[PDB]
Amino acid sequence: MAKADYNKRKPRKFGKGARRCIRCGQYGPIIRIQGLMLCRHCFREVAPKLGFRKYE
Amino acid sequence: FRYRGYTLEQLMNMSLEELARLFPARQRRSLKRGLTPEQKKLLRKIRLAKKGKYKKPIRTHCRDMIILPEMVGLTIYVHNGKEFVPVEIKPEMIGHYLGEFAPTRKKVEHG
Amino acid sequence: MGQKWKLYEIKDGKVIRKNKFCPRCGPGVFMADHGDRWACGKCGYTEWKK
Amino acid sequence: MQKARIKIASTNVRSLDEVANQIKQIAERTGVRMSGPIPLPTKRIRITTRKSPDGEGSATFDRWELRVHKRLIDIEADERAMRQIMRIRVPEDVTIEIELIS
Amino acid sequence: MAKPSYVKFEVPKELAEKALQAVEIARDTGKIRKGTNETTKAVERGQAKLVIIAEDVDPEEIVAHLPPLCEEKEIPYIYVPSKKELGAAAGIEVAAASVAIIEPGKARDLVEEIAMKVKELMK
Amino acid sequence: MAIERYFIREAVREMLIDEFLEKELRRAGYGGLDIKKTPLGTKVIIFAANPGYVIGRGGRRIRELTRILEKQFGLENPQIEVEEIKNPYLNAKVQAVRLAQALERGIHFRRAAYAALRAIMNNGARGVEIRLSGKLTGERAKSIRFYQGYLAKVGNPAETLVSKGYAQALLKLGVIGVKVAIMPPG
RNA sequence: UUAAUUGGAUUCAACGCCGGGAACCUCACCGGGGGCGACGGCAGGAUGAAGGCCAGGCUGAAGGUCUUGCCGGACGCGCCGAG
Repeated sequence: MAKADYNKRKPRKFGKGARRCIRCGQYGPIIRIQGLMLCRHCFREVAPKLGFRKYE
Repeated sequence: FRYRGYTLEQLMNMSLEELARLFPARQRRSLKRGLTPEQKKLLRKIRLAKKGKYKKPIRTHCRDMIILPEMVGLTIYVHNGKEFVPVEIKPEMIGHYLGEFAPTRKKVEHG
Repeated sequence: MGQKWKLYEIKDGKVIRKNKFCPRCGPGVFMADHGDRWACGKCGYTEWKK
Repeated sequence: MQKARIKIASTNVRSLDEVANQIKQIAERTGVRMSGPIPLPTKRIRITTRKSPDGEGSATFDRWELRVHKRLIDIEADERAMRQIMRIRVPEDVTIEIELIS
Repeated sequence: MAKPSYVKFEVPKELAEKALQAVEIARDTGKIRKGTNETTKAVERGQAKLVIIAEDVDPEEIVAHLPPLCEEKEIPYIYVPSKKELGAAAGIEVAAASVAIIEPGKARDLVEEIAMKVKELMK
Repeated sequence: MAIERYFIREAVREMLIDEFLEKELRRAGYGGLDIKKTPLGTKVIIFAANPGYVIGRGGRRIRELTRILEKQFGLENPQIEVEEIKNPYLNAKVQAVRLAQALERGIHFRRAAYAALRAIMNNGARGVEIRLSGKLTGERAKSIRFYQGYLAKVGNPAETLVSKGYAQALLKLGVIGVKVAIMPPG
């Protein structure tokens, strides 16, 4: 007859499982969502671009 | 009367809305917040056995059903994530959770 | 590409109707006649024998 | 005239009164009566991350901090003056927001 | 339809060059049917006022009642030696062993000289 | 949202184009990107060594550059410019890349410190360093340090006041990670 | 112990540590249902689809699968280099 259809239909709309980062493609790190959409590993290198300062 | 709700037959006519009051927060919650189309096909399976066109036995992997009267007197094969476990539905199981009725492991004290 | 399907009947000199024609697609598309139920391959419908 | 509140938020220490006493220059093309720059608080954003990916044992986590420092200037002047200020706002460095009331 | 087994008339070449350009002008007019099965309907029901048929149409699932059908229906059929010559000149771009033009409102000139040449000499 | 958070939502877009440009302009040689952002339109002046692969053959790269920025950028009017790099040695991002070319060849660690440590200093610099992490073409991990002038100093001051480049130089045996730190005069 | 209890870490330098989000998701792990292989090459092309589909019979859902009758227009499975 014919080959089946299948499509992506997982409820990713809530939780950590909804999130993603544009800069490493994953969200397995501890993500930050307020402000920027990036993780903690993209804020070790990113942070002084955005005027975040190392000093205390 | 007797059992969970009132007489089984009488309950069917009442079905919708009225059942809610008798049971907990959970059963009210499932019915009020809709379902998914995979569940809705199962609703049709149960319906054909309890009346009308020829039966379909109810296969389900879902344990998210809350027992309705139309499920009584029938054998439901629920996948617990290993295998299918048949369950005969009673009037005492109305309003009570599907997942309770089938064990999902062999659960014994550890020792 | 192909292989292998025909289900169109061949008449000589005259015209025949194999099946019913969809009224939602005009003529061109022929309904499968099971008994009382109409299928349509063009888009996919559930249809009943009007 | 029309009252404008120019609210000027800046990430740099020395770009904040240098564009709040020299935005008086940009502004003035017609007569203006201008209020000297009034300091509003530093609103402080912290974001703390682990620098450790593994986390194990003892560890030291980086607490970052960005301080955005606010000046509010009032000016009473024509449409043209306000325009000078919203016509250019450089690379940012300096965020310029404008509130318009009569 | 046709076969290279079946010759009934000889198609002049002068007619043949302009009957592979006839299909193309008349495809954007109305309905176009293509492929051998599609061409069968177009004669079955009698929609088409010209079928064009390459000789290579096989097997005789298609041929049983269909070579007289076009003559009775009063439409000419004209031969292309190959389906890769009716497949690269007709609009269609992957070999077509038969195509049928419904509405020669734009190939009217060409398609009437066929019905007095391959339907005069022998239908 | 806030006006505190308007330095976290323009600054990120600048990060995104720095990472994508450096990679796709190794055909020309990359060095920097001076991005000047105005509400009118984002005007990016690409510094590259070769002008003829960053304009393309007929605006082949130019069409790629128009279409790229718009996905990333909230500014839907990008303009493009190419300026030339006019001192490759002044900048740390054309000496990371120059050292990477020499390593990828098999030109050893000291035999390429002729032209990335005896030429950079002739140009002017308060200090320069090259660091080369890897295995040093071995089978176990080792690093080597070459140092000239002031560029590490007590405190954050005079070591976070630098010009900084990192390149990847690919081996068929591994990766070698290429750091060149120029601190210009000042 | 369980169908599986996903993996790492495992003296300091592992154990509220990656997990500062652990019902499906997350998720790697497990169980059952279906299924894709690019770009060239290879026989195939209109001898009609790779796609579609009533109705019951079956699937956790999908003419997916079967009996059964039927369309719209036209290139890709299978593999072999190699992604």
